[PDB]
Amino acid sequence: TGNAALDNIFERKSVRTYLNKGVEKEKIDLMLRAGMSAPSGKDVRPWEFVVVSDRAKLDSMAAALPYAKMLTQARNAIIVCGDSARSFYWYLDCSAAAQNILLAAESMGLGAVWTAAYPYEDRMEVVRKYTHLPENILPLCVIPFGYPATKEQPKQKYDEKKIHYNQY
Amino acid sequence: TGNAALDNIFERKSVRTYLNKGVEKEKIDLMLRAGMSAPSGKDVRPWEFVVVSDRAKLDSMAAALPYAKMLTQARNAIIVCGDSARSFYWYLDCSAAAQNILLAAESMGLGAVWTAAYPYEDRMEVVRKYTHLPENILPLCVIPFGYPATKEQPKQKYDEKKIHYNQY
Ligand SMILES: Cc1cc2nc3c(=O)[nH]c(=O)nc-3n(C[C@H](O)[C@H](O)[C@H](O)COP(=O)(O)O)c2cc1C
Ligand SMILES: Cc1cc2nc3c(=O)[nH]c(=O)nc-3n(C[C@H](O)[C@H](O)[C@H](O)COP(=O)(O)O)c2cc1C
Ligand SMILES: [Cl-]
Ligand SMILES: [Cl-]
Repeated sequence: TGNAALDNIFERKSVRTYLNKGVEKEKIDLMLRAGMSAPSGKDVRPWEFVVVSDRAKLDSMAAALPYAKMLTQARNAIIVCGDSARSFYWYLDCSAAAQNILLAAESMGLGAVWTAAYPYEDRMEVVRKYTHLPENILPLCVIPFGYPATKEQPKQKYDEKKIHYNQY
Repeated sequence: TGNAALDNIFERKSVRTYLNKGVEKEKIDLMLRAGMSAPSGKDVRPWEFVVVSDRAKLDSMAAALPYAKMLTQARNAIIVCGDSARSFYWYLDCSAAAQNILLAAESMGLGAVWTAAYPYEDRMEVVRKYTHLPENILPLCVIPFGYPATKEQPKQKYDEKKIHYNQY
């Protein structure tokens, strides 16, 4: 009883190197629409997305973020943020939004990777500085994306030991 | 440039009423496999899933949880938990896992809803009591699921105001 949605979920992987080529505007638009389709605590919809295409900002962030060095080879990144003034579920909602973005990327032949901003205060401040985020808008993650430079197998993470019936 | 993965992301909605009929074992297995395919900070894979099919536990949880009353009409629920001893990203990883489970459910003609345990300490204690969770294993959410009782339109959440280019 498999299907294409499940295949995409199983196929998704973190891609950290990209070809030097742009990404179609229509694909970026669909990734954002995917992000906004996430579930949301009390249906607040606290997400805010910053689409970064400025070479200098991308490179400046790369230098300052410890595990987002691949920003220097990405043409674009989506910064998934939450309006913490509107919801204390923001980082949960925004994690579901981010996962939709990653799934969307995979489904359109792109590669992407979740790089943490939250929970690291210093990283969040980097992102705030370069994208001019109001104080209440907190960055969950920076998602570089592009066409993969080197296709890879997805990870096979199934682990029966992590399934518990009725009690632990 | 749409596709079936994006359609499923757009179609997913919270379903809170279910027909009185069981769910195929193969579907439940695929939902769990979907959950385990989530991305994970440092690839820790801190998720733990409790599949609850015991009528009494389901009903006892329903009584004690303020916004999971639909457990009394669900045959089963998946409790998404994180091993907080293994990862301080647990609630982010597990939110991505939960979103995969919801997407998987939708793709196989099922309905599901994320009901919060975390961040509410009292709810987390309810779940801990009934599923015997070790202290380090923290419950993110309780996901009742089933065949929908009343099909509904998905929510159309696209909001151009939540897209920012380069700076806020
Ligand atoms: C973090 C989180 C917590 C939620 N908590 C509950 C809950 O306790 N009970 C419930 O019925 N729905 C809960 N929901 C479901 C939301 O109400 C639902 O996602 C929102 O109304 C948007 O509707 P949709 O999922 O149909 O798109 C939760 C969703 C999220 C993301
Ligand atoms: C909460 C979270 C934070 C992450 N942080 C980073 C990061 O800062 N840099 C990075 O390259 N990858 C990061 N990752 C990606 C993970 O390393 C990746 O999901 C994991 O290795 C599993 O690989 P997969 O995504 O290919 O299945 C993060 C993932 C999650 C869920
Ligand atoms: Cl696997
Ligand atoms: Cl929409």
